[PDB]
Amino acid sequence: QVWPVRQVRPVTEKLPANHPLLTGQRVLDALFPCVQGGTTAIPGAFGCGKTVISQSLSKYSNSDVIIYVGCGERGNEMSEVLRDFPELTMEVDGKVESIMKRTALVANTSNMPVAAREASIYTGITLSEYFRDMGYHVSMMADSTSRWAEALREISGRLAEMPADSGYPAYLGARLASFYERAGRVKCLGNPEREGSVSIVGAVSP
Amino acid sequence: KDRIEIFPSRMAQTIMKARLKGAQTGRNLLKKKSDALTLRFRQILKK
Amino acid sequence: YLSQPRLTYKTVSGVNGPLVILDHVKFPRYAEIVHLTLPDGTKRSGQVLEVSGSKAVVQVFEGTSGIDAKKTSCEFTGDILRTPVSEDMLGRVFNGSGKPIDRGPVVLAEDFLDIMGQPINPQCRIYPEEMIQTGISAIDGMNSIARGQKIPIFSAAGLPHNEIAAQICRQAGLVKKSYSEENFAIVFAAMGVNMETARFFKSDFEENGSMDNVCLFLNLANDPTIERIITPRLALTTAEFLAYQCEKHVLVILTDMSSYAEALREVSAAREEVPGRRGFPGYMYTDLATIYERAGRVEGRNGSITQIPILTMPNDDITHPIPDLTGYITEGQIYVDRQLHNRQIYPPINVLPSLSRLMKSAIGEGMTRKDHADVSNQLYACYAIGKDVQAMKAVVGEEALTSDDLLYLEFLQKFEKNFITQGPYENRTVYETLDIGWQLLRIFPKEMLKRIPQSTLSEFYP
Amino acid sequence: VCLFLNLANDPTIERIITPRLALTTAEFLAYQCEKHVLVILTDMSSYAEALREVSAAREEVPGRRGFPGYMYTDLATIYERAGRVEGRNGSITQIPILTMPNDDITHPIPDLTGYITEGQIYVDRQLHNRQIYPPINVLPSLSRLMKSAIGEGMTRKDHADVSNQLYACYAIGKDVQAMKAVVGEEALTSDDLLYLEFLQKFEKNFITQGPYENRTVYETLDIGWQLLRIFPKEMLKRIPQSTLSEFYP
Amino acid sequence: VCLFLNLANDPTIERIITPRLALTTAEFLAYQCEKHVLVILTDMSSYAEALREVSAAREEVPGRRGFPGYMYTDLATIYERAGRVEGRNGSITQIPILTMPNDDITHPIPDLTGYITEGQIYVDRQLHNRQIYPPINVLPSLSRLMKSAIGEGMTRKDHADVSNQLYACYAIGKDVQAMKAVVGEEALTSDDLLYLEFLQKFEKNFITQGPYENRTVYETLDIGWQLLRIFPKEMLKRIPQSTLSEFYP
Amino acid sequence: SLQTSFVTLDEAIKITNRRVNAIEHVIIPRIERTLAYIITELDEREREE
Repeated sequence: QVWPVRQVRPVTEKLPANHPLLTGQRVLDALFPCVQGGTTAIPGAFGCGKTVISQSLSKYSNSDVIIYVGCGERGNEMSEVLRDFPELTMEVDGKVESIMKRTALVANTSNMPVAAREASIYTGITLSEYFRDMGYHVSMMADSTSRWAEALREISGRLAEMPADSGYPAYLGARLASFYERAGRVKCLGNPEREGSVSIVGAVSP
Repeated sequence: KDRIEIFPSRMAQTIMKARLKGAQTGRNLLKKKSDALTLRFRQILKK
Repeated sequence: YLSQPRLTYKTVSGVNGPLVILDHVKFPRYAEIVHLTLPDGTKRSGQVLEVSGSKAVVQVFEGTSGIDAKKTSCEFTGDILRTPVSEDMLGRVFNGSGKPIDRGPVVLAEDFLDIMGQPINPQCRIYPEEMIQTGISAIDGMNSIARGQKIPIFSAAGLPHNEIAAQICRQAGLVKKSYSEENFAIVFAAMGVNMETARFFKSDFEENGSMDNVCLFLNLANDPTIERIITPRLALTTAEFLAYQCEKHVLVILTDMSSYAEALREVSAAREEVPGRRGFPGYMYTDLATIYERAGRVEGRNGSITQIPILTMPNDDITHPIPDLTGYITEGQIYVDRQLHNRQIYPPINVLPSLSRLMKSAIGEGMTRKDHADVSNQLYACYAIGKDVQAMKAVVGEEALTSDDLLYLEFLQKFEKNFITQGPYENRTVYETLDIGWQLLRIFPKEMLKRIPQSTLSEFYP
Repeated sequence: VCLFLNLANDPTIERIITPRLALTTAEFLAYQCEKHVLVILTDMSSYAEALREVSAAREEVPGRRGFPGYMYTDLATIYERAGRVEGRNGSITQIPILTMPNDDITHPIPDLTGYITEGQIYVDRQLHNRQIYPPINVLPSLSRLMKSAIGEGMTRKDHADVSNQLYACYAIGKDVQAMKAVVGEEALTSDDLLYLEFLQKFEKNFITQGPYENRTVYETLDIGWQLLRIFPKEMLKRIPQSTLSEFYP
Repeated sequence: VCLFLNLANDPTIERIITPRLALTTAEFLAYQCEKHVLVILTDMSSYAEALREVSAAREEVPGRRGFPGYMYTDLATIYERAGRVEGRNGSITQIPILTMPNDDITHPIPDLTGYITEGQIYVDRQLHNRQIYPPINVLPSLSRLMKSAIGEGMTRKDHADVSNQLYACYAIGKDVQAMKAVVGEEALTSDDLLYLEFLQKFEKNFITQGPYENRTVYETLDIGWQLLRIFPKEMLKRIPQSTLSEFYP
Repeated sequence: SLQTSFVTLDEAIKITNRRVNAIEHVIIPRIERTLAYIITELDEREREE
């Protein structure tokens, strides 16, 4: 199939957030609950073990399909991810299944063309929407929204566009609103009745 | 009064940054001195 | 390859500033090089900047002075700027364009390469593992540099950073564990520098017997700006050839990229693109990214590349675009503080705000030694406490202090006396630095070593 | 109930047309059916953003924070469609809801909101951190129509002076609390203690309210009088003496 | 006296010509009649505004704050019409008045006038708020008198030294005033009280001067000496020893 | 002697604590507001250019 990346795949209808999202970690699961189809944010500065949070999500979750996304990560820093992520393990009837056949990776380095970095996020949300129309529970993570934002700012500056407050062009708020509402729980469209959903979490580099 | 009266310029920014750093350090030292005095206060109040 | 003959034109529509308008050109290329011949007989060179229709505009490196409207001529290479490269370039010096500065001959073209370079497949990147000896106690013990880690250095104007770079180049090397140091090399690149600090480099690097593993580039301030923008890419490409096509580990040093940014502003102004933040084009971020991300190890090869640039901070402003973006695309930084320079400490490194993101893998038991990480962390923490204790003494008075505070103050004093100061030529081995650290640590009594595991304390403290 | 919907996924430019259609419907009902109509807009910030985007595409003269220079005329056009008309029993009431970019109030959006409407209500994040269901800050929330529906014959004789005295007492309370935050506690006087008690009881009783509670105006004035009785008779410089004699006991 | 009058209600364009019409007559009287001339101009901000009108109408590249770039050369042209000349007698003494946008000394107009005129006298708003008829702040002011007023044929030898000492003392007094705004009066030493007391006396007597009250230069220096006598002789560092022995008692 | 020293001690303590609160709750917010305003104005100038 070929599907435009900027178009939202239609759905039969939307449903409230009912089922709760699960994680192996105790604190995040008990006191600050998430939902199947929710939206989360988390800081991403150096020196914090968010990689452990990534591993906790990938190993242990109500979902079944996962998408890691990237928009420029300082080279070696994501080289570490490319080295270590495929080596992770799960348990399915005791089978290791360390292949991570429940994850698809999309990554970008700093030197990749600006268009690719900008469109990586929309690529990820397109893939998650597709695998949600499949009828599953999907989860996405973004690497650093700020770097996507400054990539957008640079692309705007290339065309010589009027800068808004603090330099970033006016697209920011509306684009983020659209991107985040693309998630949620829904009933899929198709004659075999089914359902799916899309959780999402994102990083912020203040 | 809530805004210090000075026209915007780069050197206003530099001067205010320096004043901010100085005020922060002075606050830290003054808090330290209060802490030392309170330590002595408690110590002589032992009995 | 090319077999067609080269062309010549005399149609010169006009000139505006450092650019020259021509017309009636058949299939002009974008960035093809051309030569110029003034009527009086002088030679020049330039690069095609923009192309539209049968017209084509060209910038001139050496300036547009003396150009005649009707009596000039030009020639077209018909191809993009290529470089001659070879492993025998060591021991030489050049002027950015590749013209030799010393009295040697032209470099034989063992190979031709495209200066613009290529991106690197992220799948092939390998996490850096080993560490490079530098001979400086601050850079080696308190901090570290891995085989691939890109670490810039910040330094305000008028402070001795060129001396630090020169000493690093002189005393560079690998850790002697017992395929040796012969594999290591250096590519040094200085841009937009005074004639002083240039004679100094070309003389001093010769005076210490190290030209067998150095390939040097100079570009004075008065040179064309286009030479300035071109030079670092040339350096990076020769580094890539020497490191990847031939199995070598290469340490690239760049000086004062702020002048590179100035040249970028120049070329942007020539093309008449609207400035943005602080008079800098927005795409300078991606440009700097292109000048970066030429490091790290690669599978299927045993080589490495490691960038250590230097920057001039305008008025100690961390939020200025240049250092901020550089931090966004680098893995650490080393600071230089004015007060330390006023204290006549030859290495003015202030190790507190500095930080290296890849310490945990650069050192270890298979590496220099097992106790290294513990020693480093303990040293950092106790130095912080010592600065705090000097602040304490600033008010509370010396008589109100405890024995612990005296230990901290004495340790601090001896620390800047010995650990920081090296001398302009003292090449300290890593083991020597760790020994000095242990000697300084022994001043404190056994129990205060909270960051030290007990086993290491038993092994080394006595 | 008439609803016009616009999710964020809809085209940005259509939001410029969206409100005017609702306003046209409201005008039709008001001035051709004698229907008393209330109107609510969820977020004019999105309207401002879309208008900014259009203007930036049209390279128009900028203003404050790169906003279009002519928001004044546009927003006036949107909001002017309200009030009452002679000879007809219809009416139109407008209640837009604005989202500040942050705690600032001097941002151009609220600034151009200020000139239009004859009053405004303020919601304070700090009071929401205190877990008060209507976190309303009275001080920045004047209403320019406190003249034609207040007093005897409309609500009650002693209304406006009670409101003014409560305003003054609350302001003094904020001032003395700020003073206490620095000077300490032992340096405060009796009147300061009275003002602090007034603040505590006023925030506990007056503003506090259930999600479905419905107080008449009369009991609200009764509660206000109960709060005011804390102070001595002589300290209410904002009230004429006759009302003080009439309602104090 | 010869007057030229351009009023606010007249068209602004003739402001471009008016100053030169004044200066041509001035220089003719100064170089064809040997008559000494004091030429007054006022509110050059309007002249700069007229230049802005012309430049904006002509769509030239703006410089700083919409002012044309070559207005620097223009001001150089209009100010370089003073000074003596050999073989003749008489001269011109140029005294413009400059209206100030807000209070930013770093505004383009005052800055460029600072690069051409040798000196500048500053009028301060704070002093006028504190009711001082000549509200002049000595600190920002400066002139090129180092070679003019000496004493050998001029006022007297101690003149310049006295002036410099007063200036330094005033600067230190303002520093003490700033210090007092932070901490209480307890931290003040004898020196700080002396400096403050000097500040009030100097402000209230020296600068304070009603209109029509011509003062001889010697009287002014005597007043300065009276102010100096307040401090004991040891802290007057700038003063040469011989002058100190001669005049302090 | 003990209580006599104690008196002056607690007076100095209260004075210093009052000064600490004064420095903390007044000067710094004003400086931060001024810095934000300055940044905004410089941004406006750049945008206009």
